[PDB]
Amino acid sequence: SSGSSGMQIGKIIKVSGPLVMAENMSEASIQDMCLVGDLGVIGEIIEMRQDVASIQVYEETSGIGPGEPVRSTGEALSVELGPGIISQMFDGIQRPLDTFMEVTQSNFLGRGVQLPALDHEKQWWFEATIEEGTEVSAGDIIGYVDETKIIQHKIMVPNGIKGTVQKIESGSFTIDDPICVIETEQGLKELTMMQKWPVRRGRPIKQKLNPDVPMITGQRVIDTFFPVTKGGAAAVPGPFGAGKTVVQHQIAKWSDVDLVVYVGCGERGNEMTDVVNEFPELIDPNTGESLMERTVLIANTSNMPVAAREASIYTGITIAEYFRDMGYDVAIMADSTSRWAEALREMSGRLEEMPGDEGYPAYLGSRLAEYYERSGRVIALGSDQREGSITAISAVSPSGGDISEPVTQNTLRVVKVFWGLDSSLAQKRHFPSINWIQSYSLYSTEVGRYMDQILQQDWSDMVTEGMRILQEEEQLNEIVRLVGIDSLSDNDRLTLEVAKSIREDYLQQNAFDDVDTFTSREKQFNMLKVILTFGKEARKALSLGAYFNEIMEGTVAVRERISRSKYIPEEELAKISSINEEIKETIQLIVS
Amino acid sequence: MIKEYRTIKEVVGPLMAVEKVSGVKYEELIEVRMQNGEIRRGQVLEVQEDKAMVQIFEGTSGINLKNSSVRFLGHPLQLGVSEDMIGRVFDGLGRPKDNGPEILPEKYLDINGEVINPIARDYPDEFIQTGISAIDHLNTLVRGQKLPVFSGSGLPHKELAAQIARQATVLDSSDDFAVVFAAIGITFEEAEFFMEDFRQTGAIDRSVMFMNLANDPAIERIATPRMALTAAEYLAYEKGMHVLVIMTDMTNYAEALREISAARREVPGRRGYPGYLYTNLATLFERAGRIRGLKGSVTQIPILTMPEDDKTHPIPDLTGYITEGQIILTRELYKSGIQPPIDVLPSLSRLKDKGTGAGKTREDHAATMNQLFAAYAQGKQAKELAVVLGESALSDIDKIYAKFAERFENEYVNQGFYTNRTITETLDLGWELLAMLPRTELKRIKDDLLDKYLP
Amino acid sequence: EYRTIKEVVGPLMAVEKVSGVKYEELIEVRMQNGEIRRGQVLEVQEDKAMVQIFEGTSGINLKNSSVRFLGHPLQLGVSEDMIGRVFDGLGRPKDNGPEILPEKYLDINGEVINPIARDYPDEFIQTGISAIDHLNTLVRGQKLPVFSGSGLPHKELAAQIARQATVLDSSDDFAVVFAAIGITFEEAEFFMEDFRQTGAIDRSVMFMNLANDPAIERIATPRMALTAAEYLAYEKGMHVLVIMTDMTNYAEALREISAARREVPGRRGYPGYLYTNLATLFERAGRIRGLKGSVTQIPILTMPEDDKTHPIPDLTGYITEGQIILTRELYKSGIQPPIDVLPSLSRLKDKGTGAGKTREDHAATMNQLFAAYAQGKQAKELAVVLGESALSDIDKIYAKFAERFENEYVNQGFYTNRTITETLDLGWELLAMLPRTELKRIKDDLLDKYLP
Amino acid sequence: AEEIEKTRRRVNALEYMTIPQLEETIYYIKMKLEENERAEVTRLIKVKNM
Repeated sequence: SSGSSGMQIGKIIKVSGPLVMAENMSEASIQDMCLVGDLGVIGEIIEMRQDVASIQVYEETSGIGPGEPVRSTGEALSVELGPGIISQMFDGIQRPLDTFMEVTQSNFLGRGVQLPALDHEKQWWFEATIEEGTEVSAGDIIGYVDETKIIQHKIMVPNGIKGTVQKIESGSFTIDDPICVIETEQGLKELTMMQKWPVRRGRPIKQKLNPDVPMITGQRVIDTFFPVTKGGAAAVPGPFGAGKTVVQHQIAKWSDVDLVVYVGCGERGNEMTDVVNEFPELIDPNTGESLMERTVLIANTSNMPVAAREASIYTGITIAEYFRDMGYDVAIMADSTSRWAEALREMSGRLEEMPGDEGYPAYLGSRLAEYYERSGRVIALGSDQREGSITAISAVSPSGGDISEPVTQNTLRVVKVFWGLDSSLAQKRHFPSINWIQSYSLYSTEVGRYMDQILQQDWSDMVTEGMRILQEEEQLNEIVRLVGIDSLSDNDRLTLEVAKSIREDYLQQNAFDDVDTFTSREKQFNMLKVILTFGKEARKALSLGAYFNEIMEGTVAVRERISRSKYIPEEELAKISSINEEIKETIQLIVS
Repeated sequence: MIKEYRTIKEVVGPLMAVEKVSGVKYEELIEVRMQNGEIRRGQVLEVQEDKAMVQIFEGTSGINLKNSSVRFLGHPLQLGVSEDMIGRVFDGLGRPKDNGPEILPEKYLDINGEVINPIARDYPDEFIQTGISAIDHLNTLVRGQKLPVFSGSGLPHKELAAQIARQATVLDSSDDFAVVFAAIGITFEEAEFFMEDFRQTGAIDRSVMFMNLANDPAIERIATPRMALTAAEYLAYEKGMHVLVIMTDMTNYAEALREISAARREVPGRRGYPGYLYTNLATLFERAGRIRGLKGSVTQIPILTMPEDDKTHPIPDLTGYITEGQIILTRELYKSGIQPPIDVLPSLSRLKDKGTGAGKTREDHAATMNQLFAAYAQGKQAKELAVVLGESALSDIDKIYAKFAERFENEYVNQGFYTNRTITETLDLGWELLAMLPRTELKRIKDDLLDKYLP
Repeated sequence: EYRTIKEVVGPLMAVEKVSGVKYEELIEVRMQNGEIRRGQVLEVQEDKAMVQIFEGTSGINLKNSSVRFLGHPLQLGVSEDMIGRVFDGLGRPKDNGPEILPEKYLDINGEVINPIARDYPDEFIQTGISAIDHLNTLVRGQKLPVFSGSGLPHKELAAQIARQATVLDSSDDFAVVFAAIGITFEEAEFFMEDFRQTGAIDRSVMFMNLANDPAIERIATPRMALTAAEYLAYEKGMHVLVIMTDMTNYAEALREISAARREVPGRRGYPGYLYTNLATLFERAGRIRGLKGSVTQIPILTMPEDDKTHPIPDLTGYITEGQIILTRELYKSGIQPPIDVLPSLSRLKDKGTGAGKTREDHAATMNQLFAAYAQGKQAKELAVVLGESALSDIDKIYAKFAERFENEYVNQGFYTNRTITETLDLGWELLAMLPRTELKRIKDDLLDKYLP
Repeated sequence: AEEIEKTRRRVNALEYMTIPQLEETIYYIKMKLEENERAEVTRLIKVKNM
């Protein structure tokens, strides 16, 4: 027009909340990003009727109307994967929140502000691992970068690229500078330390494997009764005030994973603030590095734009997949997927779609299923054939605590671990407030074998018995409620006390106690053995004609000793296992 | 001639609308040639004037309307069937997944199949010993029957399904079962369990597998069981095999239907499910049984998880209205340690009469079944009436029924996932439990049998 | 000035042939009789524009009524002269005083604080209530709601907090913004008179919205309040305490609008976006790094049927950090205020307690009182079931403790302002009736110094 | 004494177990019922629009 010509420019024909309609978009494709309006707010095309495109805006659309331009970027919702991503706090669409504040000189989130996810002007030292003239394909490592003092950022060959390494050399570079040249069949392609990848598409692997190795969380109730494996997925649904944040924070601080991708998906702003302040103050005494130097944080709070909740989930899992491909064990945490689903429902109303369950779109279930199936223990691409894993810890916030709701039920269809948080336990100061009766882990049998082999003791037998006692306790409490505790046989009264010890001395764990916050696998074993030993020694004493009241009143000292065993330092384990002999001999003098 | 149009009008989710189109038939197979050269197969859902609505199996991610084209193949969705499929593993559309040799199709088949003439049908009455007492005696499975498992998430239904497949056999014959397994939206671990089990038993070389996993496109789940059942019917009636079909999770199939249904903005039935859920499910489950004159047979064992563990949900309720009985697993029995967790009371087999009795199992099969059922219901009643009011609150003959119910669950139903009981053992065990009840209470068994079997 | 009103259907109005109209843009309809009714663009599209008029569409002649577009959203004219003044739900004066001269106008939706710029809540707000300040401590910049029920004295408690709330060691830097949502005339007069009777108006800004006011003015009220609150806090450096009631009335108003817009009803009839809508309000509280001042919120709501699982308390609980719960058991026992500390909680209390904020024994005695009151309560519930003979001698004491705890400690009266030092002091007195050998939450250093 | 305890058991079994079961099984049903009424009416509005 007018003697000149440029790129295609869209034109808004309607603004309805987070949904924007733009004509003259024929050059654009589905799932493509575009800048919407004068402000150029980030938007994703989800539908297309002729030249008119339905756009889902990941920012506020207030003060936007028809006539304003729309400019497509041509590419899908991607993340920037390269050195400079670790220890960063991004938003839903991977915009650096710290840089955002400095560039805009504002404490508040404006809109239409484009910011590269990573620092493209920071010099990194690249170290070449591969020699020139080698045949490479997707996944193969050409070199690494020491992003942190412990985590090597392995620069691997992008997907869709296969050929011979022609030029490579170590040295200082930016993530824009060509560090390697590959001779492909198409020609010469330059590889940078950085690569992009569409967040809605799962990153390719060779194959999935069985998640058979249990993750050490240090949280006794989890590691023992409801274990999660590396590659496994856990659902953490519960009412408000059940302390899901503390449970998640604990899993972040103490899991034996290389990297944590924490995703604040539509939750309290303070809790994201609490992470960036506390995590760099939690130092591993061995590595000397803080938790923040293995953490990628994605924050889209409850009052931030709704559509970006969905984007935050996918931004997170894709970054997790990225490091997984390096051969790393990653933990992806979503808090909480309920608000992700609420974002889906929000758009679904705008799209004038038909709801399936409780107003949620009919495709909710599969959205979730496709997400958790992106997790697991895999063999990454490349000749290396290295193994990496992604462990998913997802919080669910079922309304009223009722877990019959679609998101919980759809999640429990695909994941094998259910940590049911309880409100009544929260009020009774029982932390973690994990309902040991309702909660389950379908990895318990496999972990049971892994434990029995690595400990060379009957651990699975111990866990089974402890859990049996706990369920028998719940049956007895029914009866106590009806007839009173006085009517119970001295064998059943003993069961209540053994279970009480299991709840109070083992199940309960204070995340804010320097000793109790973490419990090693062998310490866990020693603690449980002691508690169970008391039951066995007492129960065989009852058969010898001993009464419950004498055994109980004559063990005040040693039962108590079990109560503080949780506060016994990891170095001084002997002090815990020594109780076994004390119990046995204290019981003996009662038998006389 | 290749029929192709470069005139895509609109793209919305899994649905696509093509305009300025001619000679296109309903339920026609289509291929979308995306601008990047990627091929995505689909299916004509609706034809009006010069317009065509199609559902894309792989979805419409990253599609440009102008630069894409739609090919119309002039035939419905077909499956290249061959006996070479035995031992092979395919994806949701029947395409090889195990990286093996190319199948050379003997013939191609409309995956919708055809309804078996009711007069052409041969009534299924051949007793299949599953080894599971809760089934073989009380809910007897016969060859050619549709008998599904009603389960829930976190329940051991895959263990049950694998055990049945391992121990299923007819009596007085060296026959085995060709296994057609259909995976529908199930997870990797859920799938690898069956994969590893079929290998450790060598059943993998007697099996055909169509795998749609949780990371596969949801719309593929609609074609998936029809692929399996087309393979089954082919192997059975054209290749004289006795085929045992296992499909899980049937729930995922229904929710796939609803996705398309909702996308089409069709008039919703209950919970968004279309008004044709019953009919659509039936066209799957009625694809089983025997045919007069033919040596083969199709035995369907679908698996569904009841959403919210509620069998008045459309999916299990409508299924129950179609299939010939059901095997329901309850969460309560699972926690109790019952293996398999079969609740015989809401469980049913509609084909147990003509499959059992003299010459088939034993003369006392029907009688002891009805008596165990009655006593268990009364005994379970007494059990719950004693947990809430105390042991002393109940009639002296009812405590006996309570002791029976406990013993019935822990010794009769609970048998383990790797235990294969012969029908003779199961029946003799049943009499063992009837002996702990007074003779005068056994009002459903005639004195003929009581004198002969009651110890 | 568009004289082109196309359609009018119920509360909704379509205006065609327009240009440069934005989403959520404030509009102004001048009717044929010179009346003025403001409105808001719900959906802008093409030349058309779907607007919603606050006052309703009754009596409007489409042909002779004109619509003007104001090029800005719903705004609030703010100033430092707002302190001492009483406004309506839309910022209009109702206390026959001079029209405020606004320093600037602000979008009432406000802007979202960058979480990396957000400063964690800290320091202490003395409410004057022992049941709050000690076990359930209100931290500066925290959102801490009161979960009440119909017929429960949450209005008394509201007024009591409003005038007793203060920051220690600060002079004239504290303010209360009181927002009244859909409450009756008499209930509004109660607040307004009490405010100016105790002089609490002299440090307060009141946004009063009545029950017979338009439902859109109701849902706009807390937004008007929080805008003035953040202005005083972040741009004038003040510690602002926002008190809002009734949030149940807010949600119902939102449910009314939602139905009026043919929107799909969510759980229990409330909008699917209720959580998010509530979040855009409650998250306005907090602190910013590098800025003096803070916004502290106490939303007050009535739980329908005393059901904590109801959407309104349930979603609030998922958003706010704590909850203060009033029970009918305590109210029927004359406990003022009837606060039940057992289901009540404050998540951030640690950031507003301890030496330098309160006394050094704040944490220990809290754990001690709470744990003891639990046993006493469970001793009482045992005496009613299995008689008084099923209680051991040690459970004599916990029972009597819990009774004194309610009648002396929790029950203080709606007009008794207890300082924190008074509160803590009273706390030790109740622990004094317990044998020292059972106080295992408190270390020996504190027992030797404070226990009488 | 035994008759008192038998009676006590049933009083307790009814007051603590049986009645609360009934009380919000009812509450659950009434809200499920109103949940569906509101679901059906929202369906019919869309069907009228199409």
